[PDB]
Amino acid sequence: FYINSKYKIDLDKIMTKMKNKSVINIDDVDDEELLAILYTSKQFEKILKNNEDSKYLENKVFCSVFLEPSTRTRCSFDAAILKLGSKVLNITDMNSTSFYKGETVEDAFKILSTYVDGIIYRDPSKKNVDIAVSSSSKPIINAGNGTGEHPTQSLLDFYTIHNYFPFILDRNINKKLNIAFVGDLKNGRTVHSLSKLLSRYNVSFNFVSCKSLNIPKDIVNTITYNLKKNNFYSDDSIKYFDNLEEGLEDVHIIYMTRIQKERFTDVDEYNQYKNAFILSNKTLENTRDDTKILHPLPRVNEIKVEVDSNPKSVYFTQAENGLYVRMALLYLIFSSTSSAWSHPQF
Amino acid sequence: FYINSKYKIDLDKIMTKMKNKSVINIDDVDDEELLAILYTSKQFEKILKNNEDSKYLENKVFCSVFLEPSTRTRCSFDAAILKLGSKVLNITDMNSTSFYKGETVEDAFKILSTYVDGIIYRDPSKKNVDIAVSSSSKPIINAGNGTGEHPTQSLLDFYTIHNYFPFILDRNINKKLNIAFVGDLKNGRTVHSLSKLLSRYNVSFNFVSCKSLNIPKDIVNTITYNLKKNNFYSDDSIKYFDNLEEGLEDVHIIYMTRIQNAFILSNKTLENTRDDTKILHPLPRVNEIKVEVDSNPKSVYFTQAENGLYVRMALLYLIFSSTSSAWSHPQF
Amino acid sequence: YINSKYKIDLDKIMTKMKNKSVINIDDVDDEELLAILYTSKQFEKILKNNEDSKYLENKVFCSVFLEPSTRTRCSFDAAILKLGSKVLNITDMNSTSFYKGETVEDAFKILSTYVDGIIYRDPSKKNVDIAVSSSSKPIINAGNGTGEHPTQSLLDFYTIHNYFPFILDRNINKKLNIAFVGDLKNGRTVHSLSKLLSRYNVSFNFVSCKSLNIPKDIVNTITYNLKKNNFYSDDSIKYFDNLEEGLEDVHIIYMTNAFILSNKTLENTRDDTKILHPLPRVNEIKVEVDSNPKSVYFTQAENGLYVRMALLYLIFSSTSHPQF
Ligand SMILES: NOCc1ccccc1
Ligand SMILES: NOCc1ccccc1
Ligand code: NA
Repeated sequence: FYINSKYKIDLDKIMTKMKNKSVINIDDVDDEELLAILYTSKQFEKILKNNEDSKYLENKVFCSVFLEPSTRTRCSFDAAILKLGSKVLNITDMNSTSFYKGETVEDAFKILSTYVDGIIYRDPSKKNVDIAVSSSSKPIINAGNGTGEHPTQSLLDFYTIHNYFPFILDRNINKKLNIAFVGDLKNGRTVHSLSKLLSRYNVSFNFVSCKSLNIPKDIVNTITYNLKKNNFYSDDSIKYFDNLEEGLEDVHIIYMTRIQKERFTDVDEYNQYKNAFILSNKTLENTRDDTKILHPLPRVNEIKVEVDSNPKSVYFTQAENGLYVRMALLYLIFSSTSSAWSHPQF
Repeated sequence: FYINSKYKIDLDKIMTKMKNKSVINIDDVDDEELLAILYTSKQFEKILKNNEDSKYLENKVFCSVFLEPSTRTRCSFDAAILKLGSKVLNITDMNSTSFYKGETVEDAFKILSTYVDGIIYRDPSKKNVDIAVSSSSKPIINAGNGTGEHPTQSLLDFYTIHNYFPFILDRNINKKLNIAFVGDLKNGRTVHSLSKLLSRYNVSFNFVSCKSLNIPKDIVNTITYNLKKNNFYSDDSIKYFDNLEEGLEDVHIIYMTRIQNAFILSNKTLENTRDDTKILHPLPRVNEIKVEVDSNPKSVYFTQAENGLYVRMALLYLIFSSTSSAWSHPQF
Repeated sequence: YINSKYKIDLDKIMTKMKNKSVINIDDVDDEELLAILYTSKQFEKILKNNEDSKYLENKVFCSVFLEPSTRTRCSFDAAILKLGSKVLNITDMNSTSFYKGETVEDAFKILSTYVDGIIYRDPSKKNVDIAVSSSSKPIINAGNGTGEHPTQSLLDFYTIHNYFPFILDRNINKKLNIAFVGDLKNGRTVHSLSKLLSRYNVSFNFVSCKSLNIPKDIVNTITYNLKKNNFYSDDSIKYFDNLEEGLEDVHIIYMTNAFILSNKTLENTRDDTKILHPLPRVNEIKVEVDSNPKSVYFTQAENGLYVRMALLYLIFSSTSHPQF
């Protein structure tokens, strides 16, 4: 098993290590584990695109508990479980208070973990996902919470980037990836998580935003500390812009965020913050030829429909890659054992 | 090898043609495809009634999107997928506005169609099912929308009729089927769709309604056009009544509708019907059919609803199968 | 097929339970109870040893839950899926929004044509029985307003039998004493389990504040069942208003302020006593008790998986049985 032909993956070793691991935070995934996730994700991508048998994890029964609507993420996880050949029981159309009708989170997860092999949990509360992990006799995969931990989104973001720029994994002082993060960097927690993961590599960051909505100082400190630890930190590691023409120059990746109207004082202030960072074929003319455009979605008015036709757009491939990354992570964690012959390989 | 009474079906040829077909409208189903659906539905009926293995389509993962409550239709489709041996993820509980949350229907179906083999979609909006079809990389089956397109309801209605009156398939000038449609023919879109399908055959229509709720003119025009194509149109092809006594006389089929006093069916109103007449109702019923009729052997509305399982299994099998053998098809 | 000493003709008992609806614990007789306990135990050992649990694939069920009861519904879903079968779910509705004008008889006549069996939870008394009349397929009652909840009684009994397997012997010398604590008027889980336990050599302490005592007709049923097997005495049924007296010399404490259980209130219980609670709990049992080896309420909830798998297996199987 090789990825990029450079890095050998002992999937047998790495699975023994990941068996029954809970994944709450992207920091719960180390270098070896990231390689295993990326290799295994790529096998599921090729197997599914070639219409082959995807049933690499068959006899498992999961519970998916989504205590806020997040239909795209929930469907992606359901699809991953079912495509692997396993089964799932769903709790949706509930919130925290109506699901825990008086009962403690500890009691609920202690009991529910006796019924199933694994739990997928989405809850806007941060307190609750951690209480669930303490109480559960079974592995939990966080599908998103209030603190902005959403490891599967970070992992699929990274998988998408590595497919176009596989050199991010090399940690080569000569092969540096430049990414612009555009829009609401205060509230776009998907930026916070992916920045933490990218800062483990030779990466330079453009933060493109307007005053009130800049990247928070704690994320810059984390980026800085991770770049210093691998000797990739310089005066040029982190640049700040308030406009696209400067921000989008000489970047391999443009990652747009959701700009929600609820985040401004009125609709005036919101329509002037869209319009400024709205992406068009015009704003993309003086980007690199190899630039790829990501967006965690849903896209509303941040990227004009005309860009969908532009070969630099990959936000829909990004969403799709979520299926392959969620299948990979479930396979590595919930497999009973491994043997050589049993792993996915196309 | 594949015969429907005495018409031979090249299920292999017909499936090559239906593979990854979307089915939005009963007009998306042609003669050969209708035969394949009827043959295949009948196999699933016999297989399930004899408790044999029904798993003719394993390895598929579907998404079912119901953006209005239609629990009977949703459960029917779920049951069909699961009985075929495939798996499904469900989006229910919701309406158009709460599901799209101001994301476009095109983006939502572009993404969702990357996750699954096929989508079952019910939405009161007519715009939405068509946008979904243009955006989806995967086949869509319309389970009902606002324009009254509901192809699986037409198909199961037709399957039910063909089981009692298999001569409707012959297009023989001497073997004419007479159907009375009773109740709200203006708003009963199930009548509109089935009329379109029935008018492809040697069929005569009684439209039994009050003035305000008659069959609409464009449906009469479509019936007339379809009857003329096969030279089955006459001055006697389409009669209009406002009362059951006259309406229900010499009709092989009585198809009742929800009338949301005059058009209530009872064992009394059934005395001057043919011996062989069968009674359909798309369901749910309120007062249109008195509970006493359930005991009358002419009632088949519950067998009708049951046949929905076998027709939805057939249609999923014919569209989503990725076999390459005649030997692999259902053949009990 | 033995439970250490009773031989089970699982073949004969399944021929009898095939396509049986289970509404009320009285729908389960002695032989059927043995089959459910034997089969439950096989699924317990199979799952704890991570072996293949797929003893019933090829079935498709419908689960209809017309009140929120996420614990019970998930337990049933888990049981169906672990067995290898499939389920279609109708939830997050109530009786009025699900029927929307349509009769219960029409809805179950139709829905029973789609599936091999139905799991039905409805706070209505009348509806589960109408569903049973109308359905062409077996119904398992997952709980209704009349307080019928057979699977809870069965898993309660399974839990007790695991610690005190002598309840099955009907030996005049091997008597089980159970204290029922809290709201015995409204705690219908007490009503059902009392009816089942009274079929055996069992003595009952009813621990309650006056306003919430065990109802007279349940004491009459207990008395009738004890008399039929010649286990009735002046000591068969005691009443207390306090834990000190109630919890003395009882093998089982079943919970549902004076009646808050703590490590303190458990000091002068027998060494072998086990503590049940159908759950969810609020204050009735302090978190400190969870550490006390007498607590089994979480093992109890767990056993619901194995009992619901057993019951579905014995009813829906078309017979190779689970063993070891
Ligand atoms: N209103 O829903 C009634 C129903 C649901 C499912 C199947 C049959 C009937
Ligand atoms: N309050 O939710 C408690 C619960 C426990 C186990 C399974 C589902 C729900
Ligand atoms: Na499901």
